[PDB]
Amino acid sequence: MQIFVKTLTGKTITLEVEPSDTIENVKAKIQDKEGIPPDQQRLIFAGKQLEDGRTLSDYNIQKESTLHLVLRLRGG
Repeated sequence: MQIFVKTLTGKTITLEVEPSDTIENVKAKIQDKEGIPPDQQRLIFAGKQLEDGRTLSDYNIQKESTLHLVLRLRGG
């Protein structure tokens, strides 16, 4: 699905991929396109963070509808 990804800088990004894809797979399309090692980035979703491995579908989301995610910076 077209998962939305908004950054604190407003930089929006759209990734079209089957929710069964892994999480580290997504962070990949980002890390390369932004060149920001996930180390200095932490994702926030509904008050919970995403763990490595496992997929979005495999996690069994409740709404399974439009998934909204927002990337955050490390430190400040």
